[PDB]
Amino acid sequence: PGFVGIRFCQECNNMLYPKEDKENRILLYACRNCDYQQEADNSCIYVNKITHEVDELTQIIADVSQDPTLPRTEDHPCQKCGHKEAVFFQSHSARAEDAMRLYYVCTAPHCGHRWTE
Amino acid sequence: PETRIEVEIPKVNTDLGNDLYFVKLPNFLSVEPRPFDPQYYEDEFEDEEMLDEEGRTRLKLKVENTIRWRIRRDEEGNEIKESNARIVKWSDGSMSLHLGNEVFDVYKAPLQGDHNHLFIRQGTGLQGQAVFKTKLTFRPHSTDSATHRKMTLSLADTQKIRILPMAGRDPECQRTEMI
Amino acid sequence: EITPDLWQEACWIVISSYFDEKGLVRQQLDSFDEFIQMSVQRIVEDAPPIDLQAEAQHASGEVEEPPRYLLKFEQIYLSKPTHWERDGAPSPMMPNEARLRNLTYSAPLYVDITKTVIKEGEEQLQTQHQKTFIGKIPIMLRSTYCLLNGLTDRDLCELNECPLDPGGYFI
Amino acid sequence: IGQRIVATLPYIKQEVPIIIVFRALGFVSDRDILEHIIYDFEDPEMMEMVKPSLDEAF
Amino acid sequence: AKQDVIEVIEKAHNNELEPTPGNTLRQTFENQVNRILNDARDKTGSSAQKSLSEYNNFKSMVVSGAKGSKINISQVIAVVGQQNVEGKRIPFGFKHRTLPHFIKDDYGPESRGFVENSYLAGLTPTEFFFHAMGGREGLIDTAVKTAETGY
Amino acid sequence: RDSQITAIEKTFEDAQKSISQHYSKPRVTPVEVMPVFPDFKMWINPCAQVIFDSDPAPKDTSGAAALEMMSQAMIRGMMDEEGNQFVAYFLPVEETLKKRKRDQEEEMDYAPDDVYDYKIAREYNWNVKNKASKGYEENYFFIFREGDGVYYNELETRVRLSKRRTNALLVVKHRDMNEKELEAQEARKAQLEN
Amino acid sequence: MIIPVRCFTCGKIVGNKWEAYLGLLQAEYTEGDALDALGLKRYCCRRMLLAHVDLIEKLLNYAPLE
Amino acid sequence: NYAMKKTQLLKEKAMAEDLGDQDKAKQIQDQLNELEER
Amino acid sequence: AKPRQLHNTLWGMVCPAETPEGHAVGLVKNLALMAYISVGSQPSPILEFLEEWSMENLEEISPAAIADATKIFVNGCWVGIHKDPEQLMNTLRKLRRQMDIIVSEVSMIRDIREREIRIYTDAGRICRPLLIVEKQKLLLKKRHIDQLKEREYNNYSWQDLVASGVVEYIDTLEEETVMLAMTPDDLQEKEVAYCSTYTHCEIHPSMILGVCASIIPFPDHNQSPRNTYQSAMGKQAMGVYITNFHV
Amino acid sequence: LLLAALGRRELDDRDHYGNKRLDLAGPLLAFLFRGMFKNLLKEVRIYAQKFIDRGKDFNLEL
Ligand SMILES: [Zn+2]
Ligand SMILES: [Zn+2]
Ligand SMILES: [Zn+2]
Repeated sequence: PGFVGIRFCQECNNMLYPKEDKENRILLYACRNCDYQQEADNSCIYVNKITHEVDELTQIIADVSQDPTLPRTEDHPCQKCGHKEAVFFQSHSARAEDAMRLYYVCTAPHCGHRWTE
Repeated sequence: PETRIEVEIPKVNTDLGNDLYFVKLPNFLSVEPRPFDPQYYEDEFEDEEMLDEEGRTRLKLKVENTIRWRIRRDEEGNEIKESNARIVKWSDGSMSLHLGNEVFDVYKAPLQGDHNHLFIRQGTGLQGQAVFKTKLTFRPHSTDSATHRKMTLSLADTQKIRILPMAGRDPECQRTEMI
Repeated sequence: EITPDLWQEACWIVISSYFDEKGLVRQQLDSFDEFIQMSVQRIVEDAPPIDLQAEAQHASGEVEEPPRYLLKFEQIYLSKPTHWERDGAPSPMMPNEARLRNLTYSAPLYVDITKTVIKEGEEQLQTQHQKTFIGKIPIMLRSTYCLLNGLTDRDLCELNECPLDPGGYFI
Repeated sequence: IGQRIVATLPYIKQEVPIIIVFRALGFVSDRDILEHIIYDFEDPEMMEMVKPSLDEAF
Repeated sequence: AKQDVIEVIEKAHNNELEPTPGNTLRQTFENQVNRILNDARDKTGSSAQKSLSEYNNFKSMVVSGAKGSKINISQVIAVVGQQNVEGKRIPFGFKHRTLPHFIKDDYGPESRGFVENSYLAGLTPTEFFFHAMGGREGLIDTAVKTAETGY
Repeated sequence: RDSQITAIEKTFEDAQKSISQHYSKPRVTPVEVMPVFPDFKMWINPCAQVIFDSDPAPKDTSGAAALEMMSQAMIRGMMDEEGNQFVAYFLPVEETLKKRKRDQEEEMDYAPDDVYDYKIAREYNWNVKNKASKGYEENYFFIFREGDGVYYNELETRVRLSKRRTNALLVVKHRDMNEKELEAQEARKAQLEN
Repeated sequence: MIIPVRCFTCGKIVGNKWEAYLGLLQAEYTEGDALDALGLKRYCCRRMLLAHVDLIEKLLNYAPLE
Repeated sequence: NYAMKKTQLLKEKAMAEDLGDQDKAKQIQDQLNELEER
Repeated sequence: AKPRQLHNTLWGMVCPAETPEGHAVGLVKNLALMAYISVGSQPSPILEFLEEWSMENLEEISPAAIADATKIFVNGCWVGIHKDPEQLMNTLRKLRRQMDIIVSEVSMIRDIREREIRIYTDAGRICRPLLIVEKQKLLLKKRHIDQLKEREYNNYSWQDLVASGVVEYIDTLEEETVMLAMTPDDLQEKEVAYCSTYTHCEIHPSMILGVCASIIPFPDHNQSPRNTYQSAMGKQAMGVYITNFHV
Repeated sequence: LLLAALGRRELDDRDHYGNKRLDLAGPLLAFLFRGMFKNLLKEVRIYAQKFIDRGKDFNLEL
């Protein structure tokens, strides 16, 4: 299925929208103002994850690794750098929050490796 | 690869002694590096305005609590240097700052957190001299004095308010000007 | 460092020092003093200077360029609490005097005003009226602008006042 | 079909679509507008969410 | 009780807990922890009851029915228990935690409001504040219902 | 005006008078009394205050020993890959420290034939502000000399260093100041009178 | 404000001992030792001096009515 | 008698309100006596 | 009900028991013993200090650069973005811990996961002083205490403690990014490390109680609503309200 | 707003004190004084207006 995102008109930088090639029966992207237009890359017009299957890793950030208010474990060495000290916390996202699943981040600078087990 | 930098520059020398203390004086205390002479004196011509009590508050602290030093020649012409401030160490390890006859507390604290260093610039470089290790913190004693009451305003250091001396018949001033 | 045995002593000694340092109404005293010291002046200059133009009488039979008067407020002054007897004779207004005489513990406010008149391109004569009297503002008790400011224990009771009063209220 | 964003501006007797507000501030292209909102264009999920407002101000 | 709660919390953290039909994992988790802590408070209270002599005066005022109940005896002698607001454990008032003294995502007993002391032992500041949070609700409801029932 | 100048003069005459009791806890006694004067030796030097965002101290030295190493460190301005200028921080080895300390025992400012070695430790972004720039705040330092007195200096220039994002060894050989360099100090020295 | 004349609970006169107690208080005596010296053993009597606050000392700060 | 405030207020007012330093000293002499005088 | 309810955010700032039980229940509150309210101060020293730091000023920065950078708000005014804000925060802390550029009231919040820096110098911010904890060890050593027991003679005080960077005023908004210990004498030892990353320690937890609430003996041994009623009843108790009551 | 809408961020709490400020005697009196002073200037305006429209001179002390 993939994931379509916003595209801006090279002419006016306004958002580009999909349009079908009524003749060749294909998908086009066109600016709603100027006739700026290009051929579409996804063949998918839209997607809506009802289950909210999500890569929590995208919203997790390594900067949290230095949060002093975060619990640390010497029990889980970093899978990347092997460092013993790692911070652990839950995925605060509605479906991830309902799942209460834990995320671990390395307490080592420039490593910041974040994983779930 | 080791980048080789060979350079010729004059050395600037500092006599750092045994102990080095960093000092930032609060707004009610100050220090003057020029030797104090009534002639060529700093143009501190504040009073001719016939100042209000906020102005006299700042003026009183500025005039009376500014630490100065001077070169004095004896009858033989030998130069004796006099300063109006001096620091005293006590048997219990405490310290105090003396500004003439008045006495102020001095508490010793080592400099935690701030990495403040003294360097001297020569051309494109800086030559290190020292890192500040301990600082001096001051607080006034002598609570019986009236000067302690007004110092509360000193933090006030666009226009700022003034205090008239409670003088004038103001009701009469109102009544008469409205005629 | 401080042992557990001395940490309890250290803890209440530190708190005692805080109560030596800051009283219980420090934020109020500070706010009123800041109101007097900064906000009141800020409010004074924050006003736009007045530009008034005389209504054309058209008495000249032509479209007149009426003379216009301009005013700008400058320096601000605040006296200490002053009580004027019925005769306007100024005397120090003590909080207890204001309390017994049902007076308002306030100090008169003065402001420097530059008056101005601008007659077209023809000469204009900007003039000034200094230390003009504005209303009287009540002072928050024990603020720096009070008369019982920094006053010692001997003085306050001599002023028939309580030395332990934190202040922070108006009369 | 839904989720248009409107700002309740002071003294404005009616709620105003925010994308118009960005053009009104002079950030006229949608790129500009999102540049002040969608700081990272790598967010398909958030980008898909502002479209109702972008349509209203298209 | 604390150990059992910790073990369940870890299983929950390990997501090993099965959601019952209709209910979710978080809902069954909340239920499990509340159940265990309630059981703990109730069991400890019961043990206190069984220990009270007939000259114990709280019990004398409970069996006469004049004033107090076995739950008050549990709270004074055995344990105060879980302190709830809106019927639920103390919420994460701060960002993902109940107090600045606890760490993020801490579902432990005292971390979520379970007062582990009895009133005779006195409450630690965290659980003291949690008991304060629990006690304020009754006063507010007391003040508004009089206005609803009179109408 | 003259009543205040006169009031100031009184403070100098009074300052030589001896002390006999503590301002509180009168039962205690005084160990040392020192007058405060500007360091007549140090004012001629173009002093700059360097403020780092975080701890620059070398990992192998702890406590009082660590500060000594940093106190004799040398810092130099560089131009990067993009041409933006930055600051390189170089630390002395123990042998450089010995040479610098040795010169104090031999009473020499520097040995004209000796060379002092410094290696770069970190790169920093730089901002230089001095008294001619608007809103500058005065920082001071006092040097305590037991049995002599207290000699102070003012920090006329403030340098703020923050971690930036060339492995360089700075080997420095010293020479005497020329007529223009002495004049460069004296132009700076002129802020001490009239 | 000023020392109570009698112990609230028992009736023992405690008004004639405050100055004596203050004399004892000049020294490093703990509040209990002064009572021991003054012979006040029942806690009903001891509570009287232990809890007293001599505010009348503050009341004297006010200007007098010649 | 209660005029210690009046004398103190008179001396305090004169010191800031009067351009001469002598007035504050003359009031200070009265002020030292004031401790006994009230 | 929320506006009357005792929110977690009130810890140490507002007394949790001292409130009127009538229609003003929960609406009318009373300050904790160590709660201080910022009188307010100008941001000007700080703004130039920020502009000279490694902050791309908002007026200067390219939108693309804002993604991996924290947004700095001063008195809520977004003024710029920073690429290594931890160094910024370290500097800002270091300054406040010396009461130099950053006056003692200012509160600087770094929202780590959110990538926001909110700096407030304005008035009305309720804050309280806290002990600083750099390691699992106190910044406050015996020399400070030895000086302070003699505070009756020498005036050693809070100014020296904060100027020395041993104590700091945390505001409720800043209290969300600090890890706070209750007592150093116990939260510096370990059995199994719970946190190992404390940033502050409570001076004394009993200071969360207010004026009327601070006369209560053994308040942790009472059901809190009773404490609330005493807190209220402490306002109706007769007594010597002032020394000049006869005047 | 989107973050909250996406659920990436929890909603703000109106009762969370981190979102609150207390108006002390300063802002309170300033809020009053601003209004009273600003309107006072209208009094001076109308008074001057009475004299200056007539081309006469307004005594500001009045
Ligand atoms: Zn286009
Ligand atoms: Zn790692
Ligand atoms: Zn008795």
